Amino acid sequence: AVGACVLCNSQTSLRCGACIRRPFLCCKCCYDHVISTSHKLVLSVNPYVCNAPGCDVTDVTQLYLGGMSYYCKSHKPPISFPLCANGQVFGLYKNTCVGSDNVTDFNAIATCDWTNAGDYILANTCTERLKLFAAETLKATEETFKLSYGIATVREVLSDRELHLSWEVGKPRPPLNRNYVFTGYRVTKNSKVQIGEYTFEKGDYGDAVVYRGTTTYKLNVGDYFVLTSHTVMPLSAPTLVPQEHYVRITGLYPTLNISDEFSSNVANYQKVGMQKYSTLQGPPGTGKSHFAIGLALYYPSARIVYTACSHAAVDALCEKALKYLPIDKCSRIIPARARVECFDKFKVNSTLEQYVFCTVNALPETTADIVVFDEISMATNYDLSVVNARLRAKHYVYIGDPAQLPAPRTLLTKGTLEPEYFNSVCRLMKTIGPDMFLGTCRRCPAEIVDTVSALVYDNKLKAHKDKSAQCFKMFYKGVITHDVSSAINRPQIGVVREFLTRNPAWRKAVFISPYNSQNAVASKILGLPTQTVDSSQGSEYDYVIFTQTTETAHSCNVNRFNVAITRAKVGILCIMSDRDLYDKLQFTSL
Amino acid sequence: AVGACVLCNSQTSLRCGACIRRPFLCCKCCYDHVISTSHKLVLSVNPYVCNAPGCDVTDVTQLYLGGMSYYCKSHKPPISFPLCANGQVFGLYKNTCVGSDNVTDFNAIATCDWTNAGDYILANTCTERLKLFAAETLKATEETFKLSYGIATVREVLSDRELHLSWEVGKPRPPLNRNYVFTGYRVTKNSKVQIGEYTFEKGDYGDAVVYRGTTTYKLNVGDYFVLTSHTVMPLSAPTLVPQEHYVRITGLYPTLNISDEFSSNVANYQKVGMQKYSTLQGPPGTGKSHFAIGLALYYPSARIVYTACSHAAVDALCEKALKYLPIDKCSRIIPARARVECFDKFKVNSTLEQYVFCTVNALPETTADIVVFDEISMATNYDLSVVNARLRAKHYVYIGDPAQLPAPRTLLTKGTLEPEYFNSVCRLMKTIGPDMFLGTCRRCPAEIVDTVSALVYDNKLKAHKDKSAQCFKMFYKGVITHDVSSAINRPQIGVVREFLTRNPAWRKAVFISPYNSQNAVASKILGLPTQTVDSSQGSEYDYVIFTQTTETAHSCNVNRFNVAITRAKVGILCIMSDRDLYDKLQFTSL
Amino acid sequence: NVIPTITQMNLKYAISAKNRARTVAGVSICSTMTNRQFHQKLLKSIAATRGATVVIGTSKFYGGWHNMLKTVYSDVENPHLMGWDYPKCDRAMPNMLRIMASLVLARKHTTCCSLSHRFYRLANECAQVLSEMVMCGGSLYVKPGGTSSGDATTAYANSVFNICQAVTANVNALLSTDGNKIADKYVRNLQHRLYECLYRNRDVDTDFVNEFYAYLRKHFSMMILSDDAVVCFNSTYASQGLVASIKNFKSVLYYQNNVFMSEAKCWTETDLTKGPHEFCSQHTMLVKQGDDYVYLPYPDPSRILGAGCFVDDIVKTDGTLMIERFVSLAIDAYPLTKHPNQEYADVFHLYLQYIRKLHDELTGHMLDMYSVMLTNDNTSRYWEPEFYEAMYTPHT
Amino acid sequence: FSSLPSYAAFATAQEAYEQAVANGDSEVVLKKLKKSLNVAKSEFDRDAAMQRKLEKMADQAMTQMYKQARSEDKRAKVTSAMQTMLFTMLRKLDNDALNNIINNARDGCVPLNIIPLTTAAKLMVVIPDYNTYKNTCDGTTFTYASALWEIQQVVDADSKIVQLSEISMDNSPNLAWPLIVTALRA
RNA sequence: GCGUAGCAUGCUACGUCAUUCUCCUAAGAAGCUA
RNA sequence: CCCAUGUUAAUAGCUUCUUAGGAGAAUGACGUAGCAUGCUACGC
Ligand SMILES: Nc1ncnc2c1ncn2[C@@H]1O[C@H](COP(=O)(O)OP(=O)(O)O)[C@@H](O)[C@H]1O
Ligand SMILES: Nc1ncnc2c1ncn2[C@@H]1O[C@H](COP(=O)(O)OP(=O)(O)O)[C@@H](O)[C@H]1O
Ligand SMILES: [Mg+2]
Ligand SMILES: [Mg+2]
Ligand SMILES: [Zn+2]
Ligand SMILES: [Zn+2]
Ligand SMILES: [Zn+2]
Ligand SMILES: [Zn+2]
Ligand SMILES: [Zn+2]
Ligand SMILES: [Zn+2]
Repeated sequence: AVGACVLCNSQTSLRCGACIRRPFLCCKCCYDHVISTSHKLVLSVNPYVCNAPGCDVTDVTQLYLGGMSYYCKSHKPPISFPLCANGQVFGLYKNTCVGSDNVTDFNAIATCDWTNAGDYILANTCTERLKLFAAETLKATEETFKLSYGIATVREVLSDRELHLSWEVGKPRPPLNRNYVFTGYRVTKNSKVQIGEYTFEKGDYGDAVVYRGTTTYKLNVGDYFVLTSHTVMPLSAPTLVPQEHYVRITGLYPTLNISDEFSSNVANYQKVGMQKYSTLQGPPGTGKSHFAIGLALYYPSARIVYTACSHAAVDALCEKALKYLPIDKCSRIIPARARVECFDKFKVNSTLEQYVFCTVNALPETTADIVVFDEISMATNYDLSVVNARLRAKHYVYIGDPAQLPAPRTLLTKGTLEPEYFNSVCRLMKTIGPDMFLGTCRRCPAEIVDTVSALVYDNKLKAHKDKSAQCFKMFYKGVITHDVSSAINRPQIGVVREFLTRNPAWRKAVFISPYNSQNAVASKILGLPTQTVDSSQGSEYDYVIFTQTTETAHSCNVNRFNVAITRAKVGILCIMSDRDLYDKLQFTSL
Repeated sequence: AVGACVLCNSQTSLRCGACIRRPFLCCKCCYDHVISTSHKLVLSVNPYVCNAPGCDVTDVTQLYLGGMSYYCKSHKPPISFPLCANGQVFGLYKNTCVGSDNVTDFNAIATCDWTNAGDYILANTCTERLKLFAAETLKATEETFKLSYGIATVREVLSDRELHLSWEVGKPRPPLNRNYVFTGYRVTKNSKVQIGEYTFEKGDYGDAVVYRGTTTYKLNVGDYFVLTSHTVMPLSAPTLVPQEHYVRITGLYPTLNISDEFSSNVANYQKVGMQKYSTLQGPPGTGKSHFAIGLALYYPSARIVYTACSHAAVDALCEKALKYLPIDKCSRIIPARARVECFDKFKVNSTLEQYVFCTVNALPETTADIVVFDEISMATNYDLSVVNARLRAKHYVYIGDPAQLPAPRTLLTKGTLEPEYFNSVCRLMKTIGPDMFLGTCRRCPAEIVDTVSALVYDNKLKAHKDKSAQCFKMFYKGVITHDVSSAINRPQIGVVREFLTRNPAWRKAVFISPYNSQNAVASKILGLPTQTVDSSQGSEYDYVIFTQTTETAHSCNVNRFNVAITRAKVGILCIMSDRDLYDKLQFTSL
Repeated sequence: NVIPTITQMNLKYAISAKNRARTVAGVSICSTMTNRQFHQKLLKSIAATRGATVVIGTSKFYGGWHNMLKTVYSDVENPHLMGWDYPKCDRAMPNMLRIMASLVLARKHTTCCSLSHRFYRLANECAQVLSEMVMCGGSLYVKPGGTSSGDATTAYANSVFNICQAVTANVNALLSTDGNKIADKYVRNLQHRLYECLYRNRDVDTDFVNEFYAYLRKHFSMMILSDDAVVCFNSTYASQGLVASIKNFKSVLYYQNNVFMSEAKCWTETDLTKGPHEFCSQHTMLVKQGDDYVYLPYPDPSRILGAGCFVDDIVKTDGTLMIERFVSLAIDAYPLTKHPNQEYADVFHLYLQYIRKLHDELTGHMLDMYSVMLTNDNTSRYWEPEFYEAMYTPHT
Repeated sequence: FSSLPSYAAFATAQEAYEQAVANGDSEVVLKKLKKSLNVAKSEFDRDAAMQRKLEKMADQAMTQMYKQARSEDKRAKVTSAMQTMLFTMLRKLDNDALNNIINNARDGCVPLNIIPLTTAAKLMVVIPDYNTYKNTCDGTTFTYASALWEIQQVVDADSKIVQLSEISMDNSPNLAWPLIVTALRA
C-alpha cells in the first residue's frame, strides 16, 4: 500500500522491514536509513529480496531488478539494474519525493534499545510524527520484552479460592498485581483454545496463589497460564491537538448558583472554557479530582468524558462523581473482558451518556464537549495519542501532577528519567508553566505539608489541617529477606507489630511500601488492607502503615517519597530505615 | 476547448493571452488583435510557447509549428510552418472564419485601463458581445485593483472588540467598511494559516479599528491581514433580450376592479403586457416603485421577481409590498454571508413564493412571468447580463431614472459620464425615450419639488402637495477632519445635535450624509438611523437630516444632492457647505 | 459447503420485435467465480469442437454456416428439416431437467472430484442458480425454479435440456407406435429392446445405449445452439412413426414442460435446397459462389434497418464517429445482395452508400477543424463489396 | 548513454577522425582511424540500446508496481465497506424475538424464510389495485403472519403520501397505483 | 614455393537500422446470436 | 478628497476495427570477427 513518509510526509510505498514497526519511508529517506544503520530489508508492495527459488540475500544494496523480479549479484539477469543507486531506492513517486536530513535522529530512534534514559529523552524532543513512532516502537519493544516470560500451570486442582503454581524452570517471574493477567490454554488433544483469563495474587504462605477466573470453566493440569502478550494497534493522531485560544467561551453555556465549596476556582473554570486544551498542575492532594467535578458542575449542560490511565484513578473519580455529580446521567464504561472489577455504581457501558468514565485503552469512538484526561504522569504519549484519536471534543483538559511516579517503564535500567520526559503534557507543564495551579492542600497536617513544600516545590505547599501527634518514623535497621525477585522486609512488619500496641490509632489503616512483595506477604500473617505506592497515587486515606525496606536509589526516589508521605491524613505509622530519609522530615523519634 | 469569436461569432479555438478575460478569437480577428496591440501571447488547445527544453519566446509572430509542437526560430525542425502568417494565426477551423472590422474597437476595450472618461462610452455603444466582454473586463480590472491596497498587521489588541492596526508602508490604505472583508494570518513558523474572515470599522476614539469576525479566535501581535479578491464569473446572456411587440396580452391575466389607487396606471399595464421588455422613467417619488406593486395587483396570477442593485432599494420595494401585497405569498432573498442586515418580515430565502425579492448579484436561477428590475441607474451591464442569465421570464420592466446617481465606477477619475452611458437601458431611455413616463411628485413637499425641478429636471415637476413649512436649509462651513478617504465633519454634527434638543418631533428623522464614515460616526453622537446618499436611493422617510460634509466634486454633485433631498416625505433639514448650492435651493434660512 | 446467493433481475434495454420486457438474471460473483472454475474446461471444449451436435462456437462467417448445414445432413436417408420452439424456455423448464443438465455437465469429473464433492457442487448450483433468492427492485423474492439466464453455464445447460427433450420425443414416438405395423424387422426389435431397457432393467445397458444413439444419429441428425435446433430427420420413418415428428414434441412439452407448443412456431422444410427456414434468426439460402453452391445466412432486413435507425445511446446517433457500427451492420447484411427480392438486396447497398457518405462528411469536418486531410486513410475499402464478400468465402 | 563514457569515446574518436581528414595522414592510418571509429560506434550502439532497453523495462516495472498498489488499496477499501455493511446489518436485528425463535429450534437452525415472518417489525405491503386493498388491509389494522399490524403510512408509486381517507372506489382512479402501505407489528 | 602485411570478392558468426509478414498477449471501441 | 454590491445494465459464442508490447521470420544496409581464393609490398 502507499502512504506518507514519517520524516518528510511525502507519498511512498517503501518501508524498512528491519524496524519492528515498518515505518513508511520515501525514496531518499529509506536510502539514507539503509545506508547508515544495519537496517537492510526494505518492503515495497512486494518485498525486496532475491526472488529466485533458491537464494536469500535480504539486503537492498546488493539487489538488482531484472525482468519482473529482484535478484542478488550471483543470480542476476544480464540486464541491469541496482535499486539502491542514484542517491535513492527504487520505489514509487520518485519524482515528487522530497527528503529530509533527520535520518540521523530517525536512525537513533530505530536503533535504540530503551535501556538508557538517553533513548527516552531523545524519544520526546523529536517532531510529532516521530513522537508517535517512538511511542509506538517503545510500546512494541516493551511488549516483546514482556512476551519472553516463563509459563506457569497448576500443580493439580485444589479449591475455588486457592490454587498452587508450578513455573517453568529458571526464567524471570512476572510482578504479581492487578495490572498483570494470565490466560489458560487448552492444547489438551484437541484444539488449543483459551479457557479464560486468570488474575493471580500471592496467597498465605509458600507457593500459593489466590486466583480469579474470567470464564469459569474449571481447569485440569494440562491447561496452562501464560502472560499472553497482545497486539498493539497503530496510532495516527498527534500527542496533543494544536492549541487555539478563544476570545470568549464557545458552546459551553455556564449556569448560575453553582456552590460555595468549589466557587474558588470559577476563574480557572473560565480559563478552561476559553482555551482549547488546558494543563492543571495539582500538588499532591489539592483538590485535583475535585477540580474536574466542579468543572462538570460549572458547565453542567455539556457532555464530559472522564478518562484515566490506571483503573484506580477513574475509581476515585467515580466515587467522587457519585458523591457530587448526579448519578442518574452518568455511566462508567467497563471493558467487556472484565479482567478487573471496576467501580460499578453507574450504569455499565452506556456510551451515549452525558458523562462517561473510562480507562484510556477502552475508550469508545465518541465526540464529546470537553474530555478530561486524568493523572497524566501515569500516561505515555501512546495514551495521549489514543485519546486524541478516539475522542474528538471541543475542549481537552489534562489534569495531573509531575511530582508523582511515572509509567512503570520496565525497559529503562541505566539512568533515571526526569518528569520532563514522562510524556508530552509533562514536558509542556515544565516548559512554559501550567495553565492552572491549585494552592491549598486539605489532607496533610502543617508540619508534613511544610516538609513537602521544602522538598520538591518552591515552598508552595500548605494544608488546612493541624497535626494529630501521630506522624511516626521508626528506627529499624530493616533486615531484608530477599527470597524473591523483589525485596521483602518481614522483620520490619515484626517491628510494626511489636510496636502499635500502645498506639491503637491506625487499625483501619492502609499498608504502603515501595516493594509489592512486602505488600503481598503483609496481607497474610495479619489481615491488613495493603496497597503499594503504585496502587497509591489516587487513593487517599486517614490511617496509614508505611514501611521503607532498603536504603538505596529505589527508596531514594524523591517523587515516590513525596507521594508516599502525602498519603496519610490523620495517622501515619511509618518506618524510615534510612538516616537521611529520616533527616529531611520533622517526625517523632520516640 | 472550442468556442466562438467575440466580434464575429465564428467558430475558433484561440484565446488572446494578454487580455485578462481570455476572449475567444477567430483566426483573422486574432491576427488583427496581435498585429496592432502588444498582446502577443495566444493560447490554442495548448499554449503557443516555444517547446524547447529551455526557451522563453511567446510572441506569436515568432513561433513556428513543427512535428506536434510549437518551436521558436532557433529550435524549429525543418518540417515546420509559421503560425502568424498570411494574415491568420493558425488555429482550429482556420478556413471557416469571417473577418471583422471592429478590431479597432476591441483593441481599445481590451487594452485600456478604464480610468479615462472615454472607455465607458466605448464599453456601451459597441455590439452586444463586446458589451458583455467590456463589462467582464471592467469587473476584472476593478477586482485586480483591490490587490493594490495595503496589507495590515496587528500592533496590539486593546480590547477583544478593539484591535490596533498598522498598514504596509508605501501602499494605500483600503477604506474601512463592511464591503471589504479581510483574512487573518499567523504565518510565523508555525501556521501560515487563515484564522478567520474579519471586517473592520474605525472606532470613534483613538486609532482603534473595531473588528467584527466570523470566528472566535484570540488575536496575537503577529496576526496580519490580506484583502480578499473575488473571481469574476464569465457571463453569457445579452444585456437586453430582443423586443417583440405582441398583438395581444400573453401569459398575463388582468383583474376586475384592481384598486382606486392604481386606476390611473391601467394603460401602462396594458403596454407592459403587449411588449417584451418595457422601460419606465420618472423623476423621484412619482410612482415608479409604486407602479411595480400596481403591476402586482393588476396581474394577480403573474409570478413576479423584484430586483435591484442595492439592498435599500429592494427593501423599499419590500416595504411597499408589505403595505399592499398579501404577505403569505411573498418572499425575500438574503445571501449567506450578509455583512449588512436586511428587511426581515417576509419568509426569508423561499424563492418559490409568488413574489420574490432580491439583489441582482444574489439571484437564483429561476423563471418568472414578469420580472421588475427597479433602479436601473445603479446597474451596470454586468448586472443586466446577470439578471438575464438567471431569470427567465415573459416580460421585463426596467424602472428607474437616469438623473439619480449611478453605479460608482471606482476606476473613473478623469471625466464625467453622461446618463446615456450608465448602462444599455439608461441609454435606451436617453436615446429613443422611455416607453412609460410619469412625472408628478407624489412624495415630497412642494418646496422640495420647487428646488429640485430647477437643478436637474428643468421645470417639469409639480407636486401633489404644498409648501409644508418644514424644509429648513442652513449654511454652516463645517471644519472637516479626514478619515481614510471618507471625510468626517464634527461641527455639522454639532449643529445637528443642537437641532435635536430644540425640535422634539424630529427624533425619528434619518441622517443622510454623502460619506460612509460620517454616517457611521454620527450614530454615536445622535443615535438616529443613518443612511448614505448612494444607498438611500428609492426609500423615503418622514424627516431627513442631510449634512453636506466637504466642498468637493463628490458631495457637491447635483445628482447626489437631488437624490439626497428628494427622500423627505414631509420635513428636511439641510446643513449645507457650498455657497452656490445653498443659494440654489429656496428653503428657510435657519 | 453450500453458499446460497442473491441474484438481481436486470431489465434489458435492446431492440426487439415484441413489446414484452426482457430480463436477465445477474448472478453474484461468489457464484460465477466458482462455477467458472468448475465448468470452464468442458465449456471451452464444447466451443472448440467442430462437427458435433452442439454447434456453439462455430461461426457463421468464412463458410462456417455451410459447414454446419452440411454436417446436419449427415447421410440421413430422405431428409426433411424440422425446427421447433420452446415457449417460455427459461421459465417453464422444470427443476428436474435443470438438475439433469447440471449432472450431465458434471460427468466429466470422474477423476478430479470425489463423489461428495460433486454432490456439493450440485447443491451449490441448485442454490445459486435454480431456486435462489431473486432480487427484483429492492426486494428479495424466492425464485421457484427453471434456469436463470445469467449463470456460468446457461447456453450449455440449455443445450443439454434441448437434447434431452429431443431424445425423449424419439423414445415416446418409437414406443407409442403399434409394433405389429412396424415392417422393418430391425426397428421392431429396437422397440422391444427399448421398452425392456427402460422399464425392465436397473443397470445401464451400454450396448443398447450405443445402438440407440447410433439409430438417432442415423435417422434424426440434430444441430443445437442452446435452444435453436434444426433436425434433419428421415421422413419415411417419421411418417411411419419411428422417429419424432412435430406432434411428439407437442406431447413431450405438454407433459414434461407444462407448456403447449403451438404448431405455428415449428417449421418443416421438405426441400433441402432451401435450407433451414430459420435457425439463430438467420434465414438460409443456397447461392452460387466462386464456382460452387454454398449456403449463406441472411438476417431479417427489418432487423438491420432497425439497428441503423434506432440506437440505444445518444452519441451513436452521430454517424461520423461510428463508421465501425455501419461496417459491422453491412457485414451482417451482406448476403441480402444475393436474395432475389430486389427490395431486400437494396439494404446492403444502402449501407455501402451510407458508409461512403459518412466518410465523405467525416473528412469534410476533419478538414475544416484543421486544414490538412489525414495523410494515411484506409477507409476506402469499407464501401467496396469485396471486403464483405471475403467474409463468406471459405479460405480462412 | 550520453553520461556513459562510451559517448565520450565515440565523440573523441570522431574528433580525431575529423582532425585526420583535415590532416591528411597516410591511407593505412586513415583505415586505422576508421576501424577505431567503427569499434567506438559499435560500443556506443551496444551501451545506448542497452540503456534504452533498461529504461523501458524500469518504466514497465514502475507501471506494474502502480497497478499492484492500486489493486491492494482498492482491496482494503472493499474490505472496509463489506465490514461496515455487515455491522450495520448486525445493529438492525430485532434481537429479542430472534433469540426467542433461535432458542426454540431443536438444532439451532431455522429456515431463513421465517426469520422476517416472525421477527420483522415493519411490514411493507405492495398493493396493485383497489379490490386487493379492500381484501388485505382494509382499515387501520389488519392481520398477516398471525400477528396484528397497525398501518403507519401509505405511499403511492410516486413516493407521495396518500391518506387513508383517499383510498375509495371513486378515488381509486386518481391514485398512482401500486400503493405501498407500511405497517408496524403490534 | 612458403611465411608476413595490405587490398579485392564470396560465405559464416555477432552487434545495430529500416521495410514487410505471421503469431501471441494486453488494452479499448463496436456489431450480431442464444 | 471614496460609493454599491456574492447563485440498474447477466453468461457464453463469433466477427469487425484501433492502439501498445514481445517473439519469430524474410529482405536490404552498415560495422566487427572468422573462413575461401585471388592480387600486390617484404623476407626466405
Ligand atoms: N476548594 C475546596 N474547598 C473545600 N474542600 C475541598 C476543596 N478542594 C478539595 N476539597 C476537599 O478535598 C476532598 C477531595 O480529596 P481527594 O478525593 O483526594 O481528591 P483530590 O486528590 O483531588 O484532593 C473533597 O472531599 C473536598 O472536601
Ligand atoms: N397613484 C398615486 N396617487 C397618489 N400617491 C401616490 C400614487 N402612486 C404613488 N404615490 C405616492 O408616491 C410615492 C412614490 O413612491 P415610489 O414609487 O417609491 O417613488 P420612486 O419610485 O420614485 O422612489 C409613494 O410613497 C406613494 O405614497
Ligand atoms: Mg483528584
Ligand atoms: Mg422608487
Ligand atoms: Zn528501519
Ligand atoms: Zn521521506
Ligand atoms: Zn540470489
Ligand atoms: Zn489581447
Ligand atoms: Zn473573428
Ligand atoms: Zn525557442
